[PDB]
Amino acid sequence: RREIKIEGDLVLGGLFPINEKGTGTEECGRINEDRGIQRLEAMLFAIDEINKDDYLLPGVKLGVHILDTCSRDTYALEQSLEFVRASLTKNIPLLIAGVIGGSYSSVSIQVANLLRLFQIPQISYASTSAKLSDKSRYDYFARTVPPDFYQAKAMAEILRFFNWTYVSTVASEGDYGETGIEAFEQEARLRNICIATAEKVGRSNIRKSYDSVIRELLQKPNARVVVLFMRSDDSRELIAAASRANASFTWVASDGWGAQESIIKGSEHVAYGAITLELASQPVRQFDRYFQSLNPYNNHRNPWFRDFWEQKFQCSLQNKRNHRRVCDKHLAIDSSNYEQESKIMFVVNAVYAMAHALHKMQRTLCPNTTKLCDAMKILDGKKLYKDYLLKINFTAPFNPNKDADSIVKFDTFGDGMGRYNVFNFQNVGGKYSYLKVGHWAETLSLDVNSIHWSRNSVPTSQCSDPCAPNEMKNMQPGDVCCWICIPCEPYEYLADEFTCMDCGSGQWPTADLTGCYDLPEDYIRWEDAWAIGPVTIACLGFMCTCMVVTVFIKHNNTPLVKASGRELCYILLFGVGLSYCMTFFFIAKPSPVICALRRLGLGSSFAICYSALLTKTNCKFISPSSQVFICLGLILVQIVMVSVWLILEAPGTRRYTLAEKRETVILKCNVKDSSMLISLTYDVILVILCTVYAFKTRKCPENFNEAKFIGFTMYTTCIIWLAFLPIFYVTSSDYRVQTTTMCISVSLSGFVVLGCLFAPKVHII
Amino acid sequence: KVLTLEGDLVLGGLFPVHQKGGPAEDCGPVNEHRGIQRLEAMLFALDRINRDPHLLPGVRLGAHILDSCSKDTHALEQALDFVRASLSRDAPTAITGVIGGSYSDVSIQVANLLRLFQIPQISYASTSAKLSDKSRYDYFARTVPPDFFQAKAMAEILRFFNWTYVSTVASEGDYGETGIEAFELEARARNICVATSEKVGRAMSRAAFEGVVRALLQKPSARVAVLFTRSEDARELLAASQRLNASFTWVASDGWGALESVVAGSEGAAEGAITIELASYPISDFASYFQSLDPWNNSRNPWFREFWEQRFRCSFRQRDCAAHSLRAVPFEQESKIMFVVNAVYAMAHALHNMHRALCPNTTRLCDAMRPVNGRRLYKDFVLNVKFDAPFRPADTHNEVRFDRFGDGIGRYNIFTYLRAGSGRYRYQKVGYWAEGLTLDTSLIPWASPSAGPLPASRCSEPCLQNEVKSVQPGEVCCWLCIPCQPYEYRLDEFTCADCGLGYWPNASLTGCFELPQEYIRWGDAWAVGPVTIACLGALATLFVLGVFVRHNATPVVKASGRELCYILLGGVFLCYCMTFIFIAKPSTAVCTLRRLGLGTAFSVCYSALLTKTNRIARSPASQVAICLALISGQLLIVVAWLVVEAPGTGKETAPERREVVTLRCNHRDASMLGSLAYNVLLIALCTLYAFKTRKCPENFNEAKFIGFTMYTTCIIWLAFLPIFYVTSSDYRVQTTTMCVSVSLSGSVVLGCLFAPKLHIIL
Ligand SMILES: CC(C)CCC[C@@H](C)[C@H]1CC[C@H]2[C@@H]3CC=C4C[C@@H](O)CC[C@]4(C)[C@H]3CC[C@]12C
Ligand SMILES: CC(C)CCC[C@@H](C)[C@H]1CC[C@H]2[C@@H]3CC=C4C[C@@H](O)CC[C@]4(C)[C@H]3CC[C@]12C
Ligand SMILES: N[C@](CC1c2ccccc2Oc2ccccc21)(C(=O)O)[C@H]1C[C@@H]1C(=O)O
Ligand SMILES: N[C@](CC1c2ccccc2Oc2ccccc21)(C(=O)O)[C@H]1C[C@@H]1C(=O)O
Ligand SMILES: *[C@@H]1O[C@H](CO)[C@@H](O)[C@H](O)[C@H]1NC(C)=O
Ligand SMILES: *[C@@H]1O[C@H](CO)[C@@H](O)[C@H](O)[C@H]1NC(C)=O
Repeated sequence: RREIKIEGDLVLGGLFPINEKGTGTEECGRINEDRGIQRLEAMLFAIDEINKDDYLLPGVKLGVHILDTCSRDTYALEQSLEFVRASLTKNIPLLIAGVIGGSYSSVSIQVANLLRLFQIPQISYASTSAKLSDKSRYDYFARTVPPDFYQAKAMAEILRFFNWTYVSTVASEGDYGETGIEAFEQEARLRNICIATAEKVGRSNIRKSYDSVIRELLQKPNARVVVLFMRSDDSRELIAAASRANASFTWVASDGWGAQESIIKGSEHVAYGAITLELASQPVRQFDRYFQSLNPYNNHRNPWFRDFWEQKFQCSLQNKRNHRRVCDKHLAIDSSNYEQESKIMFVVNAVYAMAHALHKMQRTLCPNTTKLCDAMKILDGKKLYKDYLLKINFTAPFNPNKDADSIVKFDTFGDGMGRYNVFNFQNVGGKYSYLKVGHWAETLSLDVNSIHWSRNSVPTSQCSDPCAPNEMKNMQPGDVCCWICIPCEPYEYLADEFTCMDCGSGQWPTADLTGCYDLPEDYIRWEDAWAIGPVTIACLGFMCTCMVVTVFIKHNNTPLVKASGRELCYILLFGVGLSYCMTFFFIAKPSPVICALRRLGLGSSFAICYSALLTKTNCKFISPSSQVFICLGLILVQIVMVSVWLILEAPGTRRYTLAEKRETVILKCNVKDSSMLISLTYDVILVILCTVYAFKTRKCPENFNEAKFIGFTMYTTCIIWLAFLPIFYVTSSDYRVQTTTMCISVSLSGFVVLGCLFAPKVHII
Repeated sequence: KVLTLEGDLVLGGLFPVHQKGGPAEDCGPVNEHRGIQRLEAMLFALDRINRDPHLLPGVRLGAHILDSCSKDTHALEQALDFVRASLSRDAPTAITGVIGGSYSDVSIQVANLLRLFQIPQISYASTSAKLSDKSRYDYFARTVPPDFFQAKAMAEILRFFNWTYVSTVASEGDYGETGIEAFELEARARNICVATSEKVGRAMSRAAFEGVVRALLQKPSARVAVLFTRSEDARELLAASQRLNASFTWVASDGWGALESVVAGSEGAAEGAITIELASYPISDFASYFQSLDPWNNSRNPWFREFWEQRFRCSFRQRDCAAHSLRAVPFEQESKIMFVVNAVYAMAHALHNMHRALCPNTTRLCDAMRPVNGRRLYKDFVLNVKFDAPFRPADTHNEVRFDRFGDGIGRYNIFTYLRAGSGRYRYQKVGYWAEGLTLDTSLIPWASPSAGPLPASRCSEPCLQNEVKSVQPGEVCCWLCIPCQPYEYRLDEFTCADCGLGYWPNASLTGCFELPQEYIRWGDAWAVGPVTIACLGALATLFVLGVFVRHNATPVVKASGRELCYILLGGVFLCYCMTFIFIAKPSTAVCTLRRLGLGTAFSVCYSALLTKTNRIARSPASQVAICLALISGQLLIVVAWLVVEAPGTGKETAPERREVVTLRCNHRDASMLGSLAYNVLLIALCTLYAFKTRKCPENFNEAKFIGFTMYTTCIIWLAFLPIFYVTSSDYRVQTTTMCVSVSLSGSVVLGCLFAPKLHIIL
């Protein structure tokens, strides 16, 4: 095998993918001209720069022991045993202060697993696996590049910036895509971002699974943003599938897509507002001059350089010199077009970080001299790592390329700080090319002007607009996270932010729709349309009572109708006066006592009617006394019946679901008193009918007019009872008209029964 | 130094032949029990397998055995030799698998190094609990159980004896810490409470052990302690307990075992200690092979010369020893020899299974089997082994098989420290734990009856519903029994909740809703005299009314107060009815009418007495108008009274719970005082008006009696009120007394009013 050994006080290991992965016949293959040779030359250039430097390791000269991994984990594991064979102390071995890690994640994982046992620090330049951040398994591993979940964090931040909550995610098979998609799921659920579909493209499929994935993505039109954390060939396949289909999606991609033109080739219409993340890097201008001035004759340090030269230019060296072509001095890298790899600055940073750690340990442990001393002969990997590698703070070796984030340092897990570039595929004059629109070092710095507002108009990626509970509620029919508005009734309130609750007839929902409040009470008739109605009604009743009292007072001297009828006329006057109080108690505020007084008014009216009927039954003082006792007993029986049906007077709630308004009206007391009122009103009608039949008028105690007056008053009671009988049933509402009609009718009856009785008194006098 | 021998299938080996000697030589003296005996057991097993026509009959097993010097770095360096045989690049020998690792750290390092190169490893003495995860060691197997199976066994032992409150003692290293952690997991999975958790890590003087003993003893409710300690971490603790006179029922682990070096000088403290030890049996064939070993014929082992020199204190240069042998007296078989034999035989069985499955055409190593795939071997033929242990005591329970984690079957022996002998103290196997406990309760000193049982309870027995289960701040897990109030039902474990304002608790004290009923406030035994008095008064009033009606012929009908007499009779009837209804069951409206009825009746009698004042000053209608106005005023004041004192019920005055509610009305007692005060004021005004009368006969036959009786009636009425205040507690006695006084006053008034009629009758 071929190896690179350079003498020096301290030797640093190195592993590069110089040869591609072995085929099915050989263990190795063609030389990887970009990832292996360029990175090896970058390491050699950095080592030479450090060796000829004056302020970094002035007295210690660094050597290297570089090995070829052939892009295989097993080959790298076998080769890395040469690093640990020199630390046993039990082909001269060379001490290895540190090993520069491999490129592929599996290679780095295996190398770290082997090196953690022998306490050998490792710094990688291209490994971006989240598994390598586990310090319980890779406590001696570090890397100058950030892991791959920082890309997921950047995607989540970008989605949150544009207010995109309902997005579709597509990943690939393996471990990179799986880890990235799980990290993105974690970040999205941390930032409250819905995931519409979790599609998978596998590893290698025919152009039908990609079409199925595209159709599945199109099955949810609400999500117009697709999040891609997926490889650099399956991405092209998916783009081709979406080009074959008619779809318009905005892609949020990863470093797999980046700014590469391989994805966009042949399908430059589907991708027009895509967001792609790329690892930020800077070109080391000295490295281009160093590599362009390299020849297969003046560079014998690299054993792989001759084969790389003969493969790149397809010529033959001095081995045959005439096989296919002559590798003359005309062929050179300077004349040919040369592009620096995007991960050269990372290799340079890793080498310089190792050199800085060694310099710090030399200054600390071995002061007073700039030379390798006894105390620094053996290298303590654990102390060196944990004291001088995770605590580095030095600017980029080739920072003259202006940039604020040129500091090279590691976090607690040894990973580098994520500095990503946000790109956008845009148009200028028909030319299709990318354009940087921001960067993600620690926070978003997007230039919205350059993004063209993410294609024509800002795309919408939300599942329905936010829904205000004050007017309508929301539910989740099939989607757990997002919601669809459902109207909420004005008589219901949102107890929770998902469900509307009903106050009921007891209370009304509040304006804020966060609870119930005491609904306005029943309508007050004091300030209603008939505000002066009871006042006018009582005025006539008061005047009639005053006139009756005056007549009774004047009746003491020279009696006219007081001859055995004084008790009857006093009872009639008392009933008429009680009617005035009865008609005024209806408008009183709803109270059990108020409605009890209202019922007592009807009872008093019935007693007055009974007394009026008794007046005709007269045709002495003992017999009038017996009649007074009889009517008093009748009134007592009426009061007993009133108390019988007056038991546990309920408040009498009304305004049920038939009439559900803001204002609910209620009665004075329980609404079960209709039957009691009907029964009580029957007694008055019965006694009026009995008096009408008994009004024979066959005897005149003093004059025939009195019998005629009694008969006329009997007809008025029957007329008012029969006329108001239909109104008893049809008027069954709490409106003002129902009560005012009844009070007016009873007041008119009380006035008409008393007006005719006063006529004989004036005529007699 | 290596004893490797050429073979078709070479098996690696790692034994702690040399004890760790520090930095002086990286390993010191030769380990004569853990490095030599186990290595010779492996060699004997390999020889027997090579001489076995039923296991690998055509292929000969090789050996490549190295020494780890009881250190992890040396073990890694030695395992590098195992690795450097399959690299695609003396003479390396391919290793199909390694049987090595006696220390947990050594085994961990070896497994970490050999995992990357796909080399299966079977251990024989490593019992680390963190070697069971395949995410870090996916090519590691064990013939011994891990260190948490004994924790499960001890948890089951504690559950068997209903020991819920136990003390825990652990060590500072991984052994003891992992054991204690598994112990909390198994205890919380089995509802076992933990009193204390201390550390007795090494390099500590006697003071730390004495403090630990004192801390354990400051808890007389925890008589059982579990010891996750090493030999040196347990001997010191037992010595401290013995010298401090501490008695406990120790439940130890494999760190103690059946060793006699822990009970040396501390027999009293270690009395009745249950100990868990790994179950194993001696191998007679291995012992016989080991006896016939000499430094002259055993040329395979390079460490045998040093072992012979160190053990017998001899030297091969001075010819100090000539005829010596390891007979029964100097030889004691180790407890983990059978585990080494089982590991070697399991590896051989896996190799035989692969040979049969790959190329069954011939019983020889085929070309296809020459490249050995360690991953497939471990996944298929190593983990899936089911064979009887070689050289077994023929018991059916000795079967070798690996679990899904590549661990051994957990089989431990339960030991107790006997004192039931003549004068000798010794151990006894009193059970075993394979998958379930099989204890022999018969002997079980202390921890069984006939010797004094040792219970481990945090506190007293579980409390009944009649007392509050209170959690002690010091001891959280159990609860104490503290009686609560008799009327406070225990809603839950927290405390006794309130049944109600006046509701009696139920029997179960979970749902009571039992409000006592006192509808019959006044008993019928005492409600007889007032009823008879009221009936007599009503009869007298009826007779007086009838006589007055029949007295129309008497001259004194219009001049006299016939209407006044009727009003007085009506007032007497009203007060009698009020007393009768107040001596009955109270109601919401009954209390209001009782006060209104008493006031109206008092107004009626006062108005009747005030009629004499009107006659003293001077039309008959004037007195009627005055009495009607007084009655109307009294009615209005009573109306205002019950408007300000709205009717209600629920007078729960007495909180003694003997009688929470005594019926009555919810109206305040001050309202009753105001009505009585107003009645007394009216009576006093009436008496003053009567005494202010001038000198006039005015029917002196009746006026004198009325004047004499009015003062007495008013005095009785005014003295009835302080009776209630003197008792200072309203009850059925006050109501009956008030009713009796009212009825007596009414009867006296009626009698004095009717006295002229009775006098004129005769
Ligand atoms: C005799 C004439 C002058 C009428 C006298 C007024 C009487 C009937 C009035 C005055 C005060 C009234 C009481 C006032 C308050 C209440 C509480 C209510 O929840 C039930 C009715 C009840 C208990 C009333 C019953 C009727 C009442 C006692
Ligand atoms: C003053 C006395 C001598 C004669 C008049 C008695 C009057 C005031 C009494 C007799 C019957 C009584 C009613 C009987 C029952 C009830 C039902 C109760 O839920 C409220 C009070 C109420 C409605 C009472 C109010 C007062 C009442 C109407
Ligand atoms: N950093 C990478 C990232 C890599 C990767 C990147 C894009 C697509 C597929 C893909 O395969 C995986 C799988 C797991 C982890 C990381 C990756 C590495 O190999 O570690 C690779 C850039 C380094 C290099 O080879 O130069
Ligand atoms: N089986 C043991 C168990 C061992 C152990 C046993 C009792 C007390 C202390 C103690 O130290 C630890 C620490 C961690 C793990 C296991 C142990 C091993 O070395 O793994 C040890 C008997 C094996 C041998 O060396 O022969
Ligand atoms: C996202 O919404 C916020 C309000 O929640 C708004 O201030 C912000 O400008 C929005 N971002 C856009 C429209 O890019
Ligand atoms: C433990 O309690 C059970 C009942 O739960 C009982 O049957 C058993 O005998 C007890 N064990 C003892 C006292 O050793």
